[PDB]
Amino acid sequence: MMEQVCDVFDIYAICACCKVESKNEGKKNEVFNNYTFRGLGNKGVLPWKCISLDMKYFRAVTTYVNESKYEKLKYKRCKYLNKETKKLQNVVVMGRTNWESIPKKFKPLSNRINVILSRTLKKEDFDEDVYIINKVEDLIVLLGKLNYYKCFILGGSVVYQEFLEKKLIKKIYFTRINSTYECDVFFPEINENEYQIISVSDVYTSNNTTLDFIIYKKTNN
Amino acid sequence: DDEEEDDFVYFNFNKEKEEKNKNSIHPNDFQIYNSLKYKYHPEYQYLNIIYDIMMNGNKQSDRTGVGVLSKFGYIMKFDLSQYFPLLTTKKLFLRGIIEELLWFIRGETNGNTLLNKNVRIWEANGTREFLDNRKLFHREVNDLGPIYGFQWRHFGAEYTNMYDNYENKGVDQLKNIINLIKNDPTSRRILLCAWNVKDLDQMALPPCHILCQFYVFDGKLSCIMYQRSCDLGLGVPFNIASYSIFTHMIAQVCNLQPAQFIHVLGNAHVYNNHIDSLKIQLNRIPYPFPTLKLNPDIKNIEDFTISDFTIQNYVHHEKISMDMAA
Ligand SMILES: NC(=O)C1=CN([C@@H]2O[C@H](COP(=O)(O)OP(=O)(O)OC[C@H]3O[C@@H](n4cnc5c(N)ncnc54)[C@H](OP(=O)(O)O)[C@@H]3O)[C@@H](O)[C@H]2O)C=CC1
Ligand SMILES: O=c1ccn([C@H]2C[C@H](O)[C@@H](COP(=O)(O)O)O2)c(=O)[nH]1
Ligand SMILES: COc1cc(NC(=N)NC(=N)N)cc(OC)c1
Repeated sequence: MMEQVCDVFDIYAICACCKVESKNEGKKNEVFNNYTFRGLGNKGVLPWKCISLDMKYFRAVTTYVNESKYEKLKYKRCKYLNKETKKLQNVVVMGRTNWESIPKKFKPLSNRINVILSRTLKKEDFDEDVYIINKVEDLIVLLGKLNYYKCFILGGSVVYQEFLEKKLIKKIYFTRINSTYECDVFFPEINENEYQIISVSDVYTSNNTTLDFIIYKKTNN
Repeated sequence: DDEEEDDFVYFNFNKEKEEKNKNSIHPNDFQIYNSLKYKYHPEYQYLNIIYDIMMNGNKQSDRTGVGVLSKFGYIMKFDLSQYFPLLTTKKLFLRGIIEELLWFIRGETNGNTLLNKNVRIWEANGTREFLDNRKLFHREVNDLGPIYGFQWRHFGAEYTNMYDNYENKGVDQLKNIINLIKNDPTSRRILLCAWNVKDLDQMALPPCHILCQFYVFDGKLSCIMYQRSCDLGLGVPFNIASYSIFTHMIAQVCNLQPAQFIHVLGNAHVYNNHIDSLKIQLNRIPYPFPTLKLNPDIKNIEDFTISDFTIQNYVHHEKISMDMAA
């Protein structure tokens, strides 16, 4: 008998991945699969300049909350922790490298509870209104104390990798950038027997590239 | 509110049972397809029709004996301004269909031209046996008669042979619609018709793509194509590409941006032979569509060449043989 931490605290992951520059047989008779889209970043930043439609999508998902559903969630969480009954916000978690790659003028992410994972840095090293944690456990701890809607793992390859291995992800909002770029960090390979796509959106063009959004859901059996 | 959620059940009191659905097909084989909650990728417009035909199609055998599941009247829409609808659930090549398109635009009806370019789309329709069975005993091998090309540039003229120069004979529809789009864009008569009732028996076979109607709004061009007979398993995939490409061409030479491409299907059918393969396909998840780029220097519909077209970022599943016959 047991309840899962990912269902209780509604921890999700959101990302955008382009195709990797594998010049060797990068054309011809190359096999394709969902792992074709795995380029996360290049040299501490994004492989692409600006894909506005992905940003608008990223912002809508990470800032949207349904206040008429919170109490349902509150009860659940308080029940799991064995407890009792401003504007509601979502929580966004990011690795330190992910955080520094953000333009000062956009830190911390507006209308969101910013959480940063780091060992080398501590609260005193930040001026912004953000939470600093040094273990994945502290996030769970923090989540049990805060009033929030949903929790999104904004990323960093390292951050993505460790959250998936621990199966702390309920769903993955994956943006597929249909263009190739130079990358040095990649999204972890998703195990098909653990996560399965359940939704695929319309296809769009933005800043000279097509792209779509898909959703992976954690399987049970 | 939940009162009306009850009225719904009442209004669905006469809907048939899914044993009297029609075709069993066993949709347990569509594990993945039925698991998807939201299927908003445009490729599903095609895939959903294939599912609808397999589940609700009518059983019919043709004049050959081959069997099919058919339905009547479907419509698909693709936003050409957001992508190029080249199916991703199976591998497709476009060199052949583009050459066929240029072949049409030139007004050609000579099958040897395509065969010299190693395009065999019309080979079977141009044989001695095929022509003789069409009662075209006096027709030369590979002389397809007054088909698309001929009708697009010389509708109305008397067809002689594939080597004749029909210059200034018949109506040059292609030219006419390009001019209506440029000068009278709000016109509701911008149509290109290949179905020339008088020339029907003289063609290797009647056109499957009856007509194309254009629409112009705020510098954007949309196209409706009506297909009388549609082989969902093999032809439609290519047909969607052909006309999407064509709309891009017409748009450019008229100084417009490509909007929608609308595909209307009359008799839509699936060959019993393609069923196993179509099942495989429906369980593949689409990849984002690629893009189509035209050499921007081309300004006249007749000046395009094979190297003027580029399909970029085509990600797709493994090739599939709709037949699986050996
Ligand atoms: N396309 C997309 O959707 C995304 C792209 N990216 C790209 O990815 C790159 C960043 O990824 P990557 O280099 O992997 O870095 P991450 O952003 O994952 O940051 C890793 C760092 O976060 C900290 N950290 C991670 N896990 C823990 C933990 N369990 N406890 C304590 N601290 C932890 C550490 O900080 P410290 O070193 O201080 O101890 C660590 O070195 C960038 O180029 C960015 O642009 C990132 C997210 C999304
Ligand atoms: O580009 C093409 C060419 C042919 N067909 C199919 C439709 C029919 O299955 C068959 C022609 O049969 P008739 O409808 O002409 O009888 O070829 C297509 O779907 N697309
Ligand atoms: C390159 O660095 C980042 C990428 C994303 N984006 C995503 N996690 N996902 C997405 N764009 N869909 C978000 C970031 O900071 C808050 C940083």
